[PDB]
Amino acid sequence: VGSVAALLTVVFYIAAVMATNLYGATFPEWFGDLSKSLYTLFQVMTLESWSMGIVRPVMNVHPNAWVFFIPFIMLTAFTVLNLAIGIIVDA
Amino acid sequence: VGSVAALLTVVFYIAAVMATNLYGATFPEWFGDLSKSLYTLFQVMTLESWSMGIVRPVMNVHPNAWVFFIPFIMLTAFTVLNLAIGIIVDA
Amino acid sequence: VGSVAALLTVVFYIAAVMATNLYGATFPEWFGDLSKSLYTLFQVMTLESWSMGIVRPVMNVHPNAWVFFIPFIMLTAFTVLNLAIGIIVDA
Amino acid sequence: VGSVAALLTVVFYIAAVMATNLYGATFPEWFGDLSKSLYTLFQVMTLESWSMGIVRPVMNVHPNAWVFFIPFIMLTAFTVLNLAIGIIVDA
Ligand code: NA
Repeated sequence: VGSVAALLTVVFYIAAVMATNLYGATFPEWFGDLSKSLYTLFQVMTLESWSMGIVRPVMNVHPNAWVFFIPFIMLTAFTVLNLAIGIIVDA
Repeated sequence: VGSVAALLTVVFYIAAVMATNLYGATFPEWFGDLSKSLYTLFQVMTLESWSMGIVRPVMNVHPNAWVFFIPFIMLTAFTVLNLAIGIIVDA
Repeated sequence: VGSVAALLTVVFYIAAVMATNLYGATFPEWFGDLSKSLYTLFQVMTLESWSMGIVRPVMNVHPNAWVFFIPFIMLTAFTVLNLAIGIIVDA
Repeated sequence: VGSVAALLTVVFYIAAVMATNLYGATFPEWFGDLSKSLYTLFQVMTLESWSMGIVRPVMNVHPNAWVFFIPFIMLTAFTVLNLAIGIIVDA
């Protein structure tokens, strides 16, 4: 259960470093510092305005931005679901 | 578990072909190419701006668009939930 | 499992009759016919733009609209969660 | 199961008192009265427009508002998930 929570933190930092690099210069309010990034990725992770509010405007500059965001969503939603059941089994 | 993941991909391509056909000419940024469709159907699948963002503007041209989108949502949300538990049982 | 699915349909029709009555005259695009209602309640049920997009504008006319929507959300989210596990137990 | 539901109500009132205090004077429509707060915290709890709708505009005045909202989200989403499974185990 704790191994999954650690794995998520590692994945979350790698993607926030990557996003900062790719979309920072073009989208500064969303991916400027690594701090702005980790916040935006959590927002995308909870699904809140992920497409109409972040991905669609980003794709208007980077047409393949979906190759980054869609897998990140599928991964973090699977990891969170796997982490959720870990607590369920332990009880 | 893998049989459900394959079934979802087949259903996702059939609906992405159908939407392209029905709402393509009228809503090109959302359903123009099959690719544009697959992206918008995933957005609808995650529930992100499905109604206010997509369905409501579409229904202003196609008043029965809800006959397509509502079942797609109920189906994909059931399939994902069934796929989620498949991994849980196997653990 | 089927008893819960029937219970939800009964609850969904009662609330769509009630909403049509309360907020129809003031909010016609959202609660005009019972048809417009059943669509909006499903949108609220999936959580899509429930507060900023429906409840907050409604409360600007009906300050207690939250007494209707919040319980409907808590009820339908519990019923769907109970219906979800029903399929899980049967497998 | 009932102990978790009581714990959530206590946590929801403490955060609703805190938010009222911190973001009340600056954001009155969202955190003016404790009542206005309890409604906005539930909206954030369901994830509806949490970031683009509330947190991002709040952070434009209080740059560290994320220290309050992100943990509240992680806590209430864990508590609700734990409360959900409590009913599942008892069945
Ligand atoms: Na959502």
